[PDB]
Amino acid sequence: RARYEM
Amino acid sequence: SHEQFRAALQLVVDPGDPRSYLDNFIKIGEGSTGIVCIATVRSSGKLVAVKKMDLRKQQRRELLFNEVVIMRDYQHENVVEMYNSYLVGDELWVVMEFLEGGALTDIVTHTRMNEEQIAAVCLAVLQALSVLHAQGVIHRNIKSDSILLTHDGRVKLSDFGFCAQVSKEVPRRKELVGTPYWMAPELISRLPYGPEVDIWSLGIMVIEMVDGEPPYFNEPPLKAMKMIRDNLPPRLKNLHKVSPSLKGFLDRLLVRDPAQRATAAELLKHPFLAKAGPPASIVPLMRQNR
Repeated sequence: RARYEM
Repeated sequence: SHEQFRAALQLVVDPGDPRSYLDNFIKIGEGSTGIVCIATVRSSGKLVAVKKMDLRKQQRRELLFNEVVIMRDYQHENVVEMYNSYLVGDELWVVMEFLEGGALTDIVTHTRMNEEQIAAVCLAVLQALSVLHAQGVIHRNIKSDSILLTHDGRVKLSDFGFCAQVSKEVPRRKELVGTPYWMAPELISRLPYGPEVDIWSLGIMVIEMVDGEPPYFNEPPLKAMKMIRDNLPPRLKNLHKVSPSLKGFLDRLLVRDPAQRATAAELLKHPFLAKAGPPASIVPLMRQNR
């Protein structure tokens, strides 16, 4: 459930 | 290469140190590129927001110029205003408009928006995107966390750290950039892509507003990407609850083939957006009023 970018 | 990169940023930022005019820094949130604080302007008592990004801690250091490109050239009224940038030690600081109502994220995870509200958010986002896309700017990070509110329910687009430009000379981009659950399938497939990726990501944000979370959110990001890449477009969990007009709108966003997906300009004429309420209609959703 990660909201962080790539 | 880090000392090299600081020196370059130095040529593009405003001189000085905003600690000389700001007090009471308080961290209010974060992203992958760094943190966001509120600060008080000492001489006036006005609140501003300050984004701090450590140069050493970036996936792609060169994206940090995006903040300066957008601030210099691509300002609008559904877009958060960027005021000044500084190099403070190893951090890039950007001083910007404070959106005191916070992020759409806090809303979609704690209450249910109705369709008047959803349509008002989509209208505001689409107005911003039609203008951005007309000037060759792809945001590449559309999601609820990038949409900010004022205390009176006005909707602005934020966090341009991942954006890119296209042009006659460079018509498509190729980089793998965005947040896994919101990425367009063509972008996950590494097909050259354009502004259309923002329209897909907007559709995923509509699913956030209806369902509380994007599809496949219960999966590891890598696995979710495969599913987005390979499967039919994702469905709303709460499909039964939405109007035929919302569903018709959503079907124009979540189209796998980017040439068949609607543009921001086209979408601004969709009937679904006739339901959009004014900013006042958003106000009750905020934490401070719920």
